[PDB]
Amino acid sequence: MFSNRLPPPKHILTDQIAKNVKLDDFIPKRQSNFELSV
Amino acid sequence: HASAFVNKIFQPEVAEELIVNRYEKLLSQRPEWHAPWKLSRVINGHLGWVRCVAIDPVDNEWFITGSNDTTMKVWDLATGKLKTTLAGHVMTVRDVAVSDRHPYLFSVSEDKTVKCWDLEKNQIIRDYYGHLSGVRTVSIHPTLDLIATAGRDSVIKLWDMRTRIPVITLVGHKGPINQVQCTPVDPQVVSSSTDATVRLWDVVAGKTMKVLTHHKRSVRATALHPKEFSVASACTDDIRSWGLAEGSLLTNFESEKTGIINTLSINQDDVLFAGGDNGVLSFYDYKSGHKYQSLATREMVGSLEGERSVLCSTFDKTGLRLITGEADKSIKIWKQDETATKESEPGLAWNPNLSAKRF
Amino acid sequence: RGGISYDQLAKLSYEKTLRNLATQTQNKVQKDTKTGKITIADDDKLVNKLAVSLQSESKKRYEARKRQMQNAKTLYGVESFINDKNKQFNEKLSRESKGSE
Amino acid sequence: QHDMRRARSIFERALLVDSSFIPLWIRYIDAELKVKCINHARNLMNRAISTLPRVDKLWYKYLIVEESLNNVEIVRSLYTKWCSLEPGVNAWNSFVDFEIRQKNWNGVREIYSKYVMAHPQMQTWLKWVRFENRHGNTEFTRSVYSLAIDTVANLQNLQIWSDMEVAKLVNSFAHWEAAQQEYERSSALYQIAIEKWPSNQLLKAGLLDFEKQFNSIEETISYKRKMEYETILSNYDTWWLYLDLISEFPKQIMQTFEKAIVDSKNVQWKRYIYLWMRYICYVELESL
Repeated sequence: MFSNRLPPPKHILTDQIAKNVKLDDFIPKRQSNFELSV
Repeated sequence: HASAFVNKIFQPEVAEELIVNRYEKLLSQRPEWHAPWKLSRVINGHLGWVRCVAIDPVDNEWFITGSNDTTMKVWDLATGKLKTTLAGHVMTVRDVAVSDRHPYLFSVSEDKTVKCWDLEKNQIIRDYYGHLSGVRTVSIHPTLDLIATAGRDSVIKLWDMRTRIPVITLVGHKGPINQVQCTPVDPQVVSSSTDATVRLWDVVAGKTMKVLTHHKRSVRATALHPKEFSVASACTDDIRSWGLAEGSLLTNFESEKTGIINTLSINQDDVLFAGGDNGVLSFYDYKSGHKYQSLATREMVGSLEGERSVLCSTFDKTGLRLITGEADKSIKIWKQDETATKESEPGLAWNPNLSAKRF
Repeated sequence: RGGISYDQLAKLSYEKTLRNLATQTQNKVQKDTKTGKITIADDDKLVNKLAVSLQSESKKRYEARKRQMQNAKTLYGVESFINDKNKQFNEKLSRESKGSE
Repeated sequence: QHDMRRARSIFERALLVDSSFIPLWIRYIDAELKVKCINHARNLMNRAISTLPRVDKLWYKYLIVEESLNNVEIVRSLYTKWCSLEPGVNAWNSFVDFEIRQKNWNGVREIYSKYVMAHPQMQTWLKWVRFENRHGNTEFTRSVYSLAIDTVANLQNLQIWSDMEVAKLVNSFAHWEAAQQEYERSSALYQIAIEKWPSNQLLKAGLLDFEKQFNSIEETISYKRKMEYETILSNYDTWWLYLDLISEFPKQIMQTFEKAIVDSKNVQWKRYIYLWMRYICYVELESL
């Protein structure tokens, strides 16, 4: 914590827009762990 | 630790979703060490560009290469000497492939033809017919007596090998196909055209299992990994690795500011070569993506500056020897440099960049 | 400033159109589970204004290009030509060679 | 010809040849809209942004159309999905501007709370700073500053931020606390930030600018050493050695003078003669 070293002051259709595109098709799977059993 | 500090305060719904987590994991992840490469011998003897090279998949004693003077040549691997020459195309030879089940050399060319050479008598046995323009690609099926060829025709033809009938034609792309790889289980043909897609084909049904649209430009080179059941696809600076049988994105390779990548190759112990059109040949770890060596091919005596570019490459069967053929009509062999250890030649020190948002 | 990208010209066009929409403003959802179709209940007005806005904007841009054609067709001070298309080609060569060196 | 079905079939056949071409998508959306067929264009803009999600103009087209019909829930949902795909800062600044124009003051904090994680730089934290100074309390802006600075001090094991960027953050914290009459907290802040990072000299210059604006000999020594490094990089160095020996302690000045005597073709030889003469005179004032 950097802040505690300071003194105190004295004064509906959302899921329907694009169902085909998802975030997790962008992230590589061997990014997090290497040595993955493919 | 620090990710606990981020996760308890910012509270992502999925911890994998947030970018500081996906960047802290890569710094803690620590890739593997590989040895640096060097030049071993250089072999002259063609009268045009060395467009394509193939290796003996059994005995590892010779490597054949086709070229731009419309002749293929079988060179001795160990000594570098020229054993023999093969003519039979009238325009240049785009790709060669030697079978491992039968003594057959299937050569492909730009004059719209596909031929089958016997290696027991060194003659042409079987000619194949049906491509509207010049084929640029041969793979051979691992267990089923097929040929898969492709060109500017925008289709993949899967030739029977006995009756030489174009049995199955895969109609999917929107441009010439640059690479076709054959695969023994149900993503059986994996191709890559110049409309920035890579397709995984169901050859029994006739349709596509999955289209991979991640690249931005033409995919010029692909490679199968010998011990992994995964594929690597190259682009104009975008090398990715893909799993087969699902179609995942397994890893992105830090491959920026390298130019047009002509060829790829994959060693047994997770090395990935990627020779470029700017004469730069760069070596990657496969599981990580880290580029640990870059080299430049000094071209020739009275050559040009544009005439240095690796147009084709392969690895040895034992894997410790790289064979490239450059645009300066010459054949160059690269070597693992057995002396160096982890402390002597470390690499490029693994500093992944949060900027470019690709890691 | 030079050439501008597409991701930036897109935002500048969006912001100009919203600025226009604010000055123009100055002067539900039903899911049928039988088919799956969504009917959004929009008013008849603000559809007419959208259509007339697009029509008037396209006519304005069209007339601006039409007047630019005549004012670029009067000025003969470029180079010697033999038809109407050579004049445009020679003006293209002037525009590239003046900017290059 | 007022035949809309043939025009639709022609535009679809036109897309099958070339889907990468954006003016064709825009004409077909406009050709739906001008004849007042809004649902056809909604289906079409859906198919456009789901076909090519990395194209900015298509999302902005669908946002214009839903604004022009006054459908604010749809525009919020569209920017929610559009921000969900990690787009880039134009999309985020558009959404914070949308939620400013709707005067939902509570929601803009949620947008910035995701936007400081989608893009970590100090320019995004400082944008949320300036919003909290304009439309928030002193306490919210104070908590936002604290949430900035503790994450900056924590996450240096990743090394996202450079030195000038951290210095810009700390200078903003300090000058705002000085505007809020908390001088003790500001000076203590510079103490802790100098303690945390020793080598960020931009932060030290910010400290000295604050203390001169609101000690002296250490400032002269630090500015003289910085100007000496700058004049060694420029070359000059003799006046640097003189100002260092006037400032110094003096053993380092003597060893640096010996290094400058090593560092010593007309003005070159003249400066060499002057430097060797001054070094020999300073040695003679203090045989071999």
